[PDB]
Amino acid sequence: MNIFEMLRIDEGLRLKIYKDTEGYYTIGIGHLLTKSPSLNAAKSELDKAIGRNCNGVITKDEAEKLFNQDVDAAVRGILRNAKLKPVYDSLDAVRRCAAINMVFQMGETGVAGFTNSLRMLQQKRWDEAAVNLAKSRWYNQTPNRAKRVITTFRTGTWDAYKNL
Repeated sequence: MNIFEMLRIDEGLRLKIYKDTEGYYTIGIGHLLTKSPSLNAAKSELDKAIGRNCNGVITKDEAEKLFNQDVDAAVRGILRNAKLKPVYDSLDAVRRCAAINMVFQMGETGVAGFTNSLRMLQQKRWDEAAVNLAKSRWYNQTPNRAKRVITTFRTGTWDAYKNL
């Protein structure tokens, strides 16, 4: 398992514009297009992202390119963030993937707000971190995914993903 396989499981793959769990226009492997209710706005963002007139549909290669860019952006967001970088640097490789997963889903600023969880992770208090992480809108709104990510933080193993 690696971060690409992990997020591919969590986000799926759809080649036509769809709505994510929050009702936002998205495409590919969880590539958010816009939070605007306008499908036309989403199609414009798509065309800009891909560099051609897509009419709301992309190829698998294009989806994978956006995914590469998005994972890269998540990692860079972590490294540039004064709250996230020290925690990330303190983690082992598997737990780093859990961090990237969270940043991919909710953004750098969102994750940086998990102050108490971040401290517990930095302190390697895994069970306590897991308990704290679950006290969140994140967990309540996407519990199956949050549970997988949290199990990854708790154990430092891929146990929550391996069968998927």
